[PDB]
Amino acid sequence: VGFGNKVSTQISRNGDLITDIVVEFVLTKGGNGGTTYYPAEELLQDVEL
Amino acid sequence: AGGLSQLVAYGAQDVYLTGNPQITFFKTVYRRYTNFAIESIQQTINGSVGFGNKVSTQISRNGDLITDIVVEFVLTKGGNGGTTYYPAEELLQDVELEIGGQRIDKHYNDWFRTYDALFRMNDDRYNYRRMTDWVNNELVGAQKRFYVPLIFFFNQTPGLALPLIALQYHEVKLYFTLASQVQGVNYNGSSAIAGAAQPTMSVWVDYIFLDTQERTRFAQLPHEYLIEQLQFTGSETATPSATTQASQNIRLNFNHPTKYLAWNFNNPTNYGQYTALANIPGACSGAGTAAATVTTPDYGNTGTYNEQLAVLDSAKIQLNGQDRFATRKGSYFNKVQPYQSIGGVTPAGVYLYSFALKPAGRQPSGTCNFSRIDNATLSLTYKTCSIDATSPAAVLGNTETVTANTATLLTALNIYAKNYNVLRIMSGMGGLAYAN
Amino acid sequence: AGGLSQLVAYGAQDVYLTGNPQITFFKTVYRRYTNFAIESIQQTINGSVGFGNKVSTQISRNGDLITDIVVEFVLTKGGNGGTTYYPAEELLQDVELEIGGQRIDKHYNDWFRTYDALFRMNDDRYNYRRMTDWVNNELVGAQKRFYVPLIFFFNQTPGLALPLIALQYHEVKLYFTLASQVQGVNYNGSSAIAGAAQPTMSVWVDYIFLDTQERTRFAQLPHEYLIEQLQFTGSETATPSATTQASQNIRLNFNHPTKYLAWNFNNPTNYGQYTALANIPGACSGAGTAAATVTTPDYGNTGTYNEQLAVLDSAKIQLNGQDRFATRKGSYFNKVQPYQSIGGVTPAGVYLYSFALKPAGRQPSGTCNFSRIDNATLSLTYKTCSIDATSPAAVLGNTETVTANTATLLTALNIYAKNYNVLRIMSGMGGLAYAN
Amino acid sequence: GGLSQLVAYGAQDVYLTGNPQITFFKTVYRRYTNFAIESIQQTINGSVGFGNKVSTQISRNGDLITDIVVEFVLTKGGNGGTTYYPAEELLQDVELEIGGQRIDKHYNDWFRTYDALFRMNDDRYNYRRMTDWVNNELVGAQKRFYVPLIFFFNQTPGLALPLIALQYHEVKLYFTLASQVQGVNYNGSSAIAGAAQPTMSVWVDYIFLDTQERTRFAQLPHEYLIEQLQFTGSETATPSATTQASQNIRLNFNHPTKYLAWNFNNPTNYGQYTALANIPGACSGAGTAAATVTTPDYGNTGTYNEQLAVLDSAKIQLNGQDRFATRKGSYFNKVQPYQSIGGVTPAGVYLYSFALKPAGRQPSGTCNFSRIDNATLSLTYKTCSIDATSPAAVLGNTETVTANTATLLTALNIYAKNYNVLRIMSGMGGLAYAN
Amino acid sequence: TFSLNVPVNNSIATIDFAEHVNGAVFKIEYNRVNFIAPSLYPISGLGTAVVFDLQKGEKASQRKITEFGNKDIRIADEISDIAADDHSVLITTKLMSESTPGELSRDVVLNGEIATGRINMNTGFVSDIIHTKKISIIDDGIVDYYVKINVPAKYSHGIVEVVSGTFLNDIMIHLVRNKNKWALMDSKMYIVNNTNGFVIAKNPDTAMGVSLLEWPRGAVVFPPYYNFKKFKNVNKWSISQQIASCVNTSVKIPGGEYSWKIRLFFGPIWQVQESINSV
Amino acid sequence: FRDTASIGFSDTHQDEKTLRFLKKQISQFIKHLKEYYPNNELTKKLVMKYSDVQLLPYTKGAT
Repeated sequence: VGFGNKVSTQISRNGDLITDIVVEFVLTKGGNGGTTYYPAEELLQDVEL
Repeated sequence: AGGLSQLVAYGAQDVYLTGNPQITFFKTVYRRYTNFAIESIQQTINGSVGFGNKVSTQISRNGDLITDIVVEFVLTKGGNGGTTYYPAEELLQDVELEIGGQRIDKHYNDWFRTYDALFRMNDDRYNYRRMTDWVNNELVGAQKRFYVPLIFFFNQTPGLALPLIALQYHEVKLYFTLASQVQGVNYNGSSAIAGAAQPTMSVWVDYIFLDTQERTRFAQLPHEYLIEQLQFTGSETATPSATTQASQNIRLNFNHPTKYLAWNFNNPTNYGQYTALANIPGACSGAGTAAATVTTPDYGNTGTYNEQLAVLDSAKIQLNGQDRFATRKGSYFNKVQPYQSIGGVTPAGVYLYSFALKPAGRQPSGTCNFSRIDNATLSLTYKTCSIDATSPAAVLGNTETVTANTATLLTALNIYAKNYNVLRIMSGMGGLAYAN
Repeated sequence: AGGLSQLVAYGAQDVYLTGNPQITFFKTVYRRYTNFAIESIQQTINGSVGFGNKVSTQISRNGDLITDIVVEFVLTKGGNGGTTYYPAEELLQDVELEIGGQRIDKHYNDWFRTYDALFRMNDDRYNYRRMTDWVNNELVGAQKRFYVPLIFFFNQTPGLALPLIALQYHEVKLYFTLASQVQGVNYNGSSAIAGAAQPTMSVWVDYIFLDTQERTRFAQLPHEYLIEQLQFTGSETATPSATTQASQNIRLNFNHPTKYLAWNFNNPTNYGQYTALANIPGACSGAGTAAATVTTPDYGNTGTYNEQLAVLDSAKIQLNGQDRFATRKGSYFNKVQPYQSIGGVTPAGVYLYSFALKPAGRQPSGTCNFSRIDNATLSLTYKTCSIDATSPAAVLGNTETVTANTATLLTALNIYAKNYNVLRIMSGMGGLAYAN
Repeated sequence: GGLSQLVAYGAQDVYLTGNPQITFFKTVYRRYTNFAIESIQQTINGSVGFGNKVSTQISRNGDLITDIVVEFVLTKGGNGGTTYYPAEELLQDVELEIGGQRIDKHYNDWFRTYDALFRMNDDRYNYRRMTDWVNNELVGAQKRFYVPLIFFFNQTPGLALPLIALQYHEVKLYFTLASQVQGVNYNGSSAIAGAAQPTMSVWVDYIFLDTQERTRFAQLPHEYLIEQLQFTGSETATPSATTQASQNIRLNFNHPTKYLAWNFNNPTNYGQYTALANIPGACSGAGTAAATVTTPDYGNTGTYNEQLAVLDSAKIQLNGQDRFATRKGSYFNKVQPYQSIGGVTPAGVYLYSFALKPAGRQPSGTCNFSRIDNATLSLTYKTCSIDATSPAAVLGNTETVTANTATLLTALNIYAKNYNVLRIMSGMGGLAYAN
Repeated sequence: TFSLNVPVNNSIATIDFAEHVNGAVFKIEYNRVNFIAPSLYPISGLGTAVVFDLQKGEKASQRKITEFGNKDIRIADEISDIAADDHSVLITTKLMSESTPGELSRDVVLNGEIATGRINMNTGFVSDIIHTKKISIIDDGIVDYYVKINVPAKYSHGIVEVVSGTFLNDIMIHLVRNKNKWALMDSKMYIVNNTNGFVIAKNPDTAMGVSLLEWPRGAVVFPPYYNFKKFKNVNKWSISQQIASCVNTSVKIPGGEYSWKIRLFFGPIWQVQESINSV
Repeated sequence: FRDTASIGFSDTHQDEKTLRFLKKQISQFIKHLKEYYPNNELTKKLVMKYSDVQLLPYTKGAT
C-alpha cells in the first residue's frame, strides 16, 4: 500500500451477498487548515471491479 | 531469349524435379484459423518487493490461454558507463511455475544469461540486452524501465499456451526471488552503493481470448501438452594454478528425456563472468592503461569471445562406465556443437553438447533418457592457469592448453539439462505425468 | 558404448516421443514443382525523372507472374561521410500500386524507413543499408548506384505472385512521386547544394515464366489471393518543454482485418529522425566537440537505440471507448512487441503494437477487424522535454519521464496499419473483394 | 479488453476465421524414430603437412553419417591482422568419393565464397571464430580450428548418407593441404622461419537407429536429392587504363543448376576479391604514412566497398540469346543475395540465381545446362584508373572506374551449384546421371 | 461440423417422466395386464395369464453406420441379450410408479470391439447413445410404449422394437389405411406393411394389437429427403425407420432426439375392433 | 483497334458497401448474432459474395 502503487483485494466468501464496501485510509496532514480538499478521495485514484 | 530459353531446354534430367509435379507454390493457400485476441494485463504482486526478498504473483484469470509473461523492473543506475552487465536478469534471481501446488520449472538468473548467450542470437540478442541492460554509455543517476521476458515452455510458443480456461480447479502462479546484490545498481563489486534506489517490479501477463466454439472446446476437453523443464543442481570447480591439469568427474543427478547438456563456469562475485580477466582492451577495468587491473572486469564487456581466457581444456560425457562420444577439446563445445545445432554464436565460457538435432527447436528431435542410465558423468579437464593476466604478450600469444592465472576465480560449476515432460489437464486439474 | 549405450536407454517415459514413431528425420522426400524460369528486365518510365518529379511505370506483359520489383537510382553526393541517411529511399517518397483502375497500395519513404527499422533485421538490414546508402565512408563527389526493392504483397514471396497471365484486360501500374529534397545530395538540411546532379532512375521487374500445363490453368481459371495492404494518414502532435506531461487522443481511421499498428514521431526536415538530438556520440553533428550543434543530426547515425531521446512516455489503444489493453510505457512498443512478434531490434522512436502472433509472416495469425469499430483511439502520453540537449550530464543522467528539449521537433505523427484484403482474379479482370 | 477485438468481427473475416482448419494454441508434435547421435574420430591416411595430400576412409560405426568437421591445430607466425581464414585456406581441396565414383569436390575458395554468400548472421561470425584468430592474437598464439564441411549430406539430417545401405561401397574424402597459408607459414610470398607443421584430425557425428528403421535403410532402395558443385578456373581480363575490357567466358556446366556464383581474386592472397586501397581496412597501414597498397591488412581482407571491385557489368547468354538484360556488378553483389538469401555479400563476390530459394534444399527453379549447347558469361570490367594511394580519389569517383591496384585480380572463379540424383540399392551406390 | 445441410425432420414425439426412483426389483400390473420386468434386462414379457416368449427381451437398437445393408453389423442394442445373463448395460435412471415404469439406459455394441465380421465395429463395448423406455398401462387394457434414441447428427437405420412372439401368432389381421377392410393376410409368411398398413393385430384367439401413434418425419416444409418407416414380421416382429442407406442426397441430420409412440393392447377380436374403430 | 474487353474502373470484383450491409446479410440469414454464425456457415457466406453477369453481343460481317 502506498503513493502511486497499485494494489488489489479478493473478496472472501464469508457470506452470501455483498452490499456496501467502505475503504479505510489513514493520512497525516502536512499542511495548515484549508490546504486539503478531499485527500482520501484524491488518493483513491481509481477502482476496477 | 530470356527464361523461355531454359524452359524449352527440357529433358530427362529434369523429370526428377518437374515431371508429374505435386505443387505449384506461386498459389499459396493459407489455412483459416481460430478467432482470438491478445491482451496485456497487469498482475498484482504478493509480498514486499526488494533486494534479497521473495515475492509471489498469482495469475489473474482474465483470459483463456496464457502465452508470454514479462517482468518489468524500474532501475536507477548507481555507477557510470560500463559498470553494469544485464542487471535486469541478475536482479531476477530465479522464477518457478507452480500449477496447483506442483512445481513444473525453476529458472535461475545465470540460466537466463546462459540462454541469451547460447540460444538467442543476432538482432534479437541485442534487443534482449536493450531490455535488460544500459547500452548507450548512460551515466550515474539514469533511470531505465527494464523488461525480462520469461522463457518457460509456454511463454515463447503459442502452441503450448497455458489453458487457464481448463484449470477450473487449480491456482497458477509464479514465485519470484530477487537478488540481494546487482552489479552497478546496489553494489559495485562487493562494496555497497550508498543511496542506491530500490528497483520497483511489476509482473505483466499476455492473455489470449478465444471465440465461442473454441473456448467451449478448450474448457470441456482434456489436454495433453508436451512441455519443457530446466534441471539444475550447482557444484564447484577444480581450477588449478601451475603445473597441474585438473580433471573432475561430476556424476549428474538428472532424470527424464532431455534435449541437451549445457554448462558454464562462474565467478560468484562478478555475475555473468564465464572467462578469466586479462589486461586486454575491453576485458578489464582500465585495461590497456597503467590503471589496469585484472581483479575487476570491465563489466559492460563482461562477456567475450576469446577462448584463450577460457578455463575448460577438454571434456566428455560418460554413461554407465562407457564413453558417450570420444573426448573433445573445450573449444569444440563452445563453437562447434552450437554451430551444428543452434546456428548462432556462443561466447567464451559457455559450452554445449546436444543430444538433439534441433535443440533450439520446439519439435522434439532426439533426446537422452537420464532415468534409464545408471551413471551419467560429465568429465571436465582444465587448462593450466599459468599465464600472467597482466601481460598482453603472454595472454594473446600462448599455447592452447594454458589459461590466465585469474581463471582460478571461476569457482562455481553450473551444469544444466533441459527436459521433456507432459502436462495433463483433466477436469480442470493440472499436473505433470512423470515423476523424478 | 557410445551411440548404442544411449540408444538402448529406452523406457515408458519415451512413449510420447519415440513410441509408435511417425516420421524419420534422416530421409526427406522433396516435392516436384511446376517448371518455371525467372527474368529481370527493364520497364519504361513515363515522365521526366528528377527531384520533385512525378513519373509512372506500366508493367509490360513480358511474362506470366510478377514477383519482386527493384528500383535503381544513380546519385552523386555533395557531402562527406555521415552526411547521408538512406538517400535512395528518401527520394522514393511515394509509390502507388494500381491494378485495374483500383488503388491496391501506397508506400511512403517514411514507411520504407519504418519497415526497415522494424521488420527487416540482421545481416539483411546491413545489406539494405548498403543498397540505399553510402556506407564505407565515401567522400564528396562519390557516385553510387542504389537498389530500392519494393515491398508490396507480391514482392517478397512467390506465393502471392501477381498473375498478369490472368489479367489480360487490366494494366498494372506503379506511380513514383520523387522527393524534391534528398539529404546530402541537393540539400544539407535546408541549405541547397550548388551543382547537385539530378537522379537517374530505372525500374526493373522480375517475371516468372511457367510451363504450358499450369499456365493454361492460370489464364482460364479464377483466383483469390489473400494479400496485404497498407493504410495511412499522417497527423500532428505537440510536447511541451516544461512543467507539463502532455497527453493527446489520436483519432484513427482504419478499416479491414489488421495485422498491426506501427508509428513514429518525425522531425519533417530530416528524413528518418525519430528521436531527440543531443551532444552525446552519434546524436548530433559534431557531438563531443565544441562544434556540436543539437539542431542538426550527424545524419548517417540518425537511428539510435537510446530510448531516453524518444518522446513517447506511454500509449494505449481504445476501441469504441473500451481499453484494448492496459496502458503500457513507450519502451514496450519499441522493444517488447518486436521482441515477441518479430525477433529483431527496433531503433528508438519506432513503435509497434501487433494484433498478430507473427506479423512478419504471411500466414494470417490474428487480426483486428476495424470494419466493426466506430472510433479507435491511440492515446499518447509524452515525455517532458526539459533537458538541455547540449549537457550530457542531464541527457544521459536523468529519469524516464524526461527527454531533451530537441524532442519538441518530433511533431509529425505517422501511424501505419498493416491489413488483409483479397485480390480476386477472373477473366482477365482484377480487383479487391472488400473496398474501404 | 481483448474481448472488444473478438466483438469487432465482420464479413472480411469469412476468409480468415470461417470454418477453421488450424489453431495456434494447440500444437501437435510428430513422433520420431528412436536414434542416438555420436561424435567419432576418423583416421587420416597419409602424412599431414603443408603441401601434402592425405585421405580418410569412413569407418562404418553406425547407420548414417551426417556432419564432418575437419580440425586443424595452427601456430600463427604473425601478430593480429596478419591472418585471414587460415583454417579453410589450408583446407585447399576436399574430394567426395562414394563407391569408386567421384561425387563432389569443394575448394577453399568455395568455402570462402559460400561463407561470403550463404552463411549469414551470428552463424557467419561463429564460422570466422572457427577459422580465424579474431581477438587480435599475437605471434605464437596456438589455436584449434574447425572447418565444417558443406557437402549435400552435411547440413540437413534429411540427406544423411546411409552407410548401412552402402556396406559394399567405400566412402572417402581426399584432402589437399595448401603449401602456402598466409600468416602461418608465409607472409605474402615470404616464408616464415620456424613455422610449425599443422596437426589435423577429422571428426564426424554418426546417427544410430533402432531396429526397424535401420532395417528399412539396409534393405530398401533409396534416392537422395543430392546437390553437387562444379568448378574450373579461368583468367581475368582486368584492364589497366582508358578502356573497359570485355570478356566472354565459355562455361562448362551441365545438370539442373540452382545458381551461378563467381569472384575476381588475387591468387597470392586468399580471400582478396577487391583492389587494395589507402582507405581504412583496405590495405596494410592504411591511413598512415606507412600505408602500402601492394599488401592487404589481411585480417580485414573482406570489405563491402564495391568501388574496389572490378565488375562493371555481367550478362549470361544461352545458345546465342541473352538470358536477361545486362546488369551492373553491384546488382549481383547486393540484389541477388538480398532476393535469394537475405544476408550480405562482400565486395568482389557475385551471385546470380535461377532458384528462388537456393539456400534451401527443396527445388525452387533450375536452369538445366545439360540441355544447353552454349552457356556464356559476358563480363565488362571497370577501368582501373584511380590512384589507390589517394583516399580522395578512392572514395570520390564514379561507378565505372576502380583502383589501379585492381590489375592484381588475375584469377576468375565461377562456381555452379546443381541437382543430381543419388541412387543407393542392395548395399551399393552411385549417381543416376553424370555429365 | 455442418452448416445448413440438414433437413427439417420434426421430432414430433417426446418422452418425459413424473415417477419416482426405484432400484432392482420391478413388477407392473394393472387390471389383469401384467408386465414382467426383471433386472437382467428391462422388458421380458407381458399379458393376461399368458406369455409371448420365454427368453427374448423386447430390445430396441440402432445402426449408426450402414456398410452395405448388412445385418448384425454395428447394431447398438439396449440389452446385452447375447449373454442373456450378464446385464452389462449402463443404466442412467430407473424411474417408476405402480402401472407406469420408465427407464433411461446407455446402449452397447452387439459385437463389442471384436471384429466378428469383416472389420472391427468399435473400440469399446458401451456406445454413446441413450435410449428411453416409457410404459403406461391404461385402465381400458391399452398400454402405450414410447422409445427414444439420440443420434449425433448422423443418418442411420433405427429399430424401434425388436419383439419375439410365441408361435401362436399365425393369424394376423390388419386394416388398410383406406378403410378397405380388415384383411386377414398371411399367405406371404414374409410380412412387410408399408404406410397403407394402418393397424396390425395377431389373433389366434386372443389378439396382440399394435397401433402406431406418432413417428418423426420431414413434413414441416416437405423436403425431398428420405424418411421411410415400415413394419416387418417374418417369424419375428420388427418396427424400424430408415434415414439413409450409407448415403442419401449427401445431406446430414440435425442430430436431435427422435422418439416413437406405439400403442399396444390385447384381447379378443371384438375388443380390438372397438378400440381401433376410431380411424 | 485495341482489344480491351474490360474498362478497368474498379467494377468487377470491388465490393463497395457500407458495413451496414451486414444488416442486409442478417435479414437474408435471419439471425443477427453473426459474431459467431459466419464461422459455422463458410460455404453460404462465400456464395453470397460472388457475381452475376450481363453480355454484350455484336455480330460482324465475315469476308
